[PDB]
Amino acid sequence: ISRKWEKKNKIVYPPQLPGEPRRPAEIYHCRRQIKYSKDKMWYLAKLIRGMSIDQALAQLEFSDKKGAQIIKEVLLEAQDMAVRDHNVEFRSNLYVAESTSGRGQYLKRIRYHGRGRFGIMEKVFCHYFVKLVEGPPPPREAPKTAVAHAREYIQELRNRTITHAL
Amino acid sequence: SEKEFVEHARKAGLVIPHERLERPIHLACTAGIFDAYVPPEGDARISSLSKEGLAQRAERLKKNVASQLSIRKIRESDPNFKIKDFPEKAKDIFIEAHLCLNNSDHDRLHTLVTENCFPDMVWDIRYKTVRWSFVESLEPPQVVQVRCSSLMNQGNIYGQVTVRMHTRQTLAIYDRFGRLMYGQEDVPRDVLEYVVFEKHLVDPYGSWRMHGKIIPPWAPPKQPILKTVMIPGPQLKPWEEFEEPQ
Amino acid sequence: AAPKNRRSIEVNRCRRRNPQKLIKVKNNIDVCPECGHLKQKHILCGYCYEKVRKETAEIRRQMGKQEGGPFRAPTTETVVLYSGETPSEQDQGKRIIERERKRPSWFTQN
Amino acid sequence: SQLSPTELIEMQNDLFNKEKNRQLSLTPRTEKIEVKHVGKTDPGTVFVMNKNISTPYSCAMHLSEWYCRKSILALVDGQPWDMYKPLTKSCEIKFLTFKDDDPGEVNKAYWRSCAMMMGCVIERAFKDEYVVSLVRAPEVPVIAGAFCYDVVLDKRLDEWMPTKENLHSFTKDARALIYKDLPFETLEVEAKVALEIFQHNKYKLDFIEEKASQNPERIVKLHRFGDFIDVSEGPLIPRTSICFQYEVSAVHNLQTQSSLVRRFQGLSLPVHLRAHFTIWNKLLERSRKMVTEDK
Amino acid sequence: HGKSVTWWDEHLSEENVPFVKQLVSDENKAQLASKLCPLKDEPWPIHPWEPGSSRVGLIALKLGMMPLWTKDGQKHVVTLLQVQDCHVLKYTPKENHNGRMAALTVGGKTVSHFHKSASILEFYQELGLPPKQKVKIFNVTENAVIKPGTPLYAAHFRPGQYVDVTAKTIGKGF
Amino acid sequence: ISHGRVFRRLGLGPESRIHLLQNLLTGLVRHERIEASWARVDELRGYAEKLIDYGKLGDTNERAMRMADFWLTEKDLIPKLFQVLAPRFQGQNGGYTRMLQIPNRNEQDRAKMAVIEYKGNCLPPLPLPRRDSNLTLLNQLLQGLRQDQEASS
Ligand SMILES: [Mg+2]
Ligand SMILES: [Mg+2]
Ligand SMILES: [Mg+2]
Ligand SMILES: [Mg+2]
Ligand SMILES: [Mg+2]
Ligand SMILES: [Mg+2]
Ligand SMILES: [Mg+2]
Ligand SMILES: [Zn+2]
Repeated sequence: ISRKWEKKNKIVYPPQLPGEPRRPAEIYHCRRQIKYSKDKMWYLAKLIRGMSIDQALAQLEFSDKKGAQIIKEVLLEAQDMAVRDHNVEFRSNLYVAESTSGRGQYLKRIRYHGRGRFGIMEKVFCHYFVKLVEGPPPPREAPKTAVAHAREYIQELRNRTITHAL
Repeated sequence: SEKEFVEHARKAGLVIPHERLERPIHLACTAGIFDAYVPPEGDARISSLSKEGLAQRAERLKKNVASQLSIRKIRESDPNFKIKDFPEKAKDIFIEAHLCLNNSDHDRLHTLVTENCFPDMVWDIRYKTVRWSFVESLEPPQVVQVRCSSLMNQGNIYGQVTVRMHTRQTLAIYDRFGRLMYGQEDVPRDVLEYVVFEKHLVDPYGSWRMHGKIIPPWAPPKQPILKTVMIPGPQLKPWEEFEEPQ
Repeated sequence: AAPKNRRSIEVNRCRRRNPQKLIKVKNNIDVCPECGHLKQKHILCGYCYEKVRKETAEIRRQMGKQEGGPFRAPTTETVVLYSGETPSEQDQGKRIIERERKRPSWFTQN
Repeated sequence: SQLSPTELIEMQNDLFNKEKNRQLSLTPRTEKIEVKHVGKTDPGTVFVMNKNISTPYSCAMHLSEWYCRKSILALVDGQPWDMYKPLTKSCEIKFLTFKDDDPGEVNKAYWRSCAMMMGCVIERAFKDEYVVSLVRAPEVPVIAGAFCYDVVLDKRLDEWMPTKENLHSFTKDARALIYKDLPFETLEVEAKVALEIFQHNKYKLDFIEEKASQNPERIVKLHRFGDFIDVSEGPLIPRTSICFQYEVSAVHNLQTQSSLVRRFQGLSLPVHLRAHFTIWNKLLERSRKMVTEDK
Repeated sequence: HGKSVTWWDEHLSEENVPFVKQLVSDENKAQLASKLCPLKDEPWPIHPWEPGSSRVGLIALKLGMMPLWTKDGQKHVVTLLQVQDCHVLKYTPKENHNGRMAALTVGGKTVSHFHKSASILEFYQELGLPPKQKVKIFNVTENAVIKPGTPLYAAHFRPGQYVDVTAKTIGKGF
Repeated sequence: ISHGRVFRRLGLGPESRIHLLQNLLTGLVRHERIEASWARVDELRGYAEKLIDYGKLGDTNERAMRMADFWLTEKDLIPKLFQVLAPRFQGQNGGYTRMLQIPNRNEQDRAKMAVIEYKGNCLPPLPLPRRDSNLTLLNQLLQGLRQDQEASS
């Protein structure tokens, strides 16, 4: 096994000199050995990337997946750590910077078919990792406009040089 | 197929295992404070007077009967103990103990502070960064009272000395992310404390160790914190209605 | 039939992450005016309805004790009265249900 | 005086910021004030805010993002309060939205704020060769057709009614102002300092004196968003981006024996209460009609 | 800005929902009754019939079927097609649609304003008609062009003529 | 091809469909407010509307008695229907029952729930969706049109 996500909260940075930009907070939290599957949990994790914590909880409130309740508990208990263990005021000023799902330890069983045959059954366990960063959510990138495509294409035609020239 | 999981951690305690310790636990210092000194409410204004403050404190030392018996008890248990020289040793211990927290050195702090004092000054600042300095001492420290207790179970005698110190300190606590949390660096705030020391007399070594820190009930409130807090409201179950106390 | 070759992870990622198979967000989430919790626009509030359902069960539990038999049902209208209240003139001729708790705010007397 | 439009705007911003720093310097230490939440949704919540730097918007951020977006006007004790004016003393707070059963206070505030946006568009639309003098924003109830703003134009611009395209140009500029997110800043300024801000405008000086007569302390309220400073009565909505549908309806002429005032009328609806296209066009036609309500 | 979804009846109060329905209903009757004078509102010039000319069709609603008998005793089945609201919407020039024949646009029966697109509602507002359900394109020669907004009736077809019918058939699924 | 089919396939067939709605209807008459799956509650609404219509016919009409005999599987509810529910509903013609969508059941199946009830029941009112008050900004603007319209017309 490997447990490195838990130890990321023990990193102590040197004090900041006056005049430097304020360092946004970073909270690392995870849950181990969830009965939910790895692939099924991924779709929920992909859903809440880049959204603020309040709207992330709203989306998972009404989701019918069994993992929706599990993730909501993780975010709520991670928010309490941010406001108490860390000096993060404005408990609504957090956004989910990164969320992902890993695989745990599986239990192997025997699944019967018939004719004396069998198949190995894998009990599935998965982990959930979430990182909360203080601040408003970053703005999502818009698709490239017509001018942007034209600018890149003209620039590409201007980088051309005589191949195998001299 | 018959493979299962192990390693479920739980903490269970029973009376039977605690009573079956072959070697009883040895305590270097007592848990609580035997008697809490009650300073008069006028100390905030007497401290600005030199002759009145020193003379009044000196009388309190020479007039208490229980305190004088405790002083004699220390002398009989261990010679070459002087009340006059104690505050200078107590003052240096106080400065050295806090400078250990600044450097986050726990090995030295164990010798300076006692077992009942170590968790209080370490637990909260474990992951933080503090910067503490000493600049001035407006009033020299005075010994308030000395008490002793005789535990007949083992014959152990602990001598507690209460010292009142008027100290000028510069405290600044930094967050683990490097941002300022509690106080500035260049402001020499004036602070007053009643530090209680403790020494084990039966122990041939018996280092003088700081035991506790007593704050007067009428002490001015501490400087406000920079971070804004919110007290949550009472969590309400659906079948319970909110009631407003007045 | 049996597969001819192993699907590469490059192909699997395209299929497993197609926009159709992803979870769609919900834009019809609103805050309940009464209790401040979350609810959808076309759905009753979960907290407010649970508040009502608990009270309804208590009222029905009191009715059961007032009709011991399993096939005993009133032939008249029913009115529920809480502590500190007495039946009205229009409420006479109907069975009376008594509850010790104070009349709830949401419940309205007529 | 010889002041270009760029310089006079810069002078007011420097004067406004100088006054703002003076107010901040009046509080040397951060003082903790206990605010008790008396709202219907979350009773019993107690806030511990800083004096003169903590705004009710920061008070709302402790609860959830829903209070940040839904709330428009906060009710300190029983007095309406902006969501960007710092708190002063320990009190009780309540948040008012459009959805509440009595949005009358919020409705008036929204009508006032949209009038201020039109004045900014009107002032910075005419060429510098013409003089534009903003008079005031008369208080008209929301039950009327639309909010109106009075503007005095140049003497050589007397016989000029804006065309359909010209009216639509003001709306396009207003929507551009809506596109950028500019908060509303509320500051209490002494009467004589306010006269310095509006030295060029004769009508504004009269308006400041009239408002200062109603208060024994000779104190007036100034609101600034972006680079525009104007005097208005009552609170304002916290953010510019609250408005979604905005339109300048039409203009009208009110001739007085001393001067001529141009009445610019426009109709707007917020993001929360946006209406259908069919309903919007019906309401827009009524806004064309004259609005006459001053006292 | 994650703006929430909305509909026309979301923010309307109980005392104004009947009012808005009356407001739109009165507009439709005024607009429909103001188009009943095609020859009194400066129509386009009318040309005499020429060989090879094509006329303008209609959009009708299929009611049902009835039996019908002829004078020779034979039995025929006729389908009742009703024209509810038919107005020409827009005219496309010959060189901008096909290059051979002009195109005339005809709308279907009246529908509610509250469930159409912003562009669709705006398009009808300029003309001054309530929204239509189905819109079809008719190929018409230049000598039979009609000014947009001219109503059409079932009398456009005289008995004895042979006509075509185009509509979506009954969908039976997979 | 299910064109024109207004009924739903429930249970083990057409006979089990009636019996499932027979038990639900019996519970609705006795308790006056029950919650079940949204599809089954929607079907139950049609029968609960017409059962009151049979109740209005009277205690003496034989067809009503036989119809109420089959649907009310508990025999102590027939007097209740003809003496409580029927006398209560005399004014309205079709406004007998309300249907609202309860949130999904907190179980594995995650079914779509609904609550069905009779008017004027002796139970706490459901949290009905309340419309915006007339004092709202949008409503106030529209009331301006009505006041001006009624002034001239
Ligand atoms: Mg076998
Ligand atoms: Mg295998
Ligand atoms: Mg496998
Ligand atoms: Mg079909
Ligand atoms: Mg069907
Ligand atoms: Mg089935
Ligand atoms: Mg149905
Ligand atoms: Zn609720």
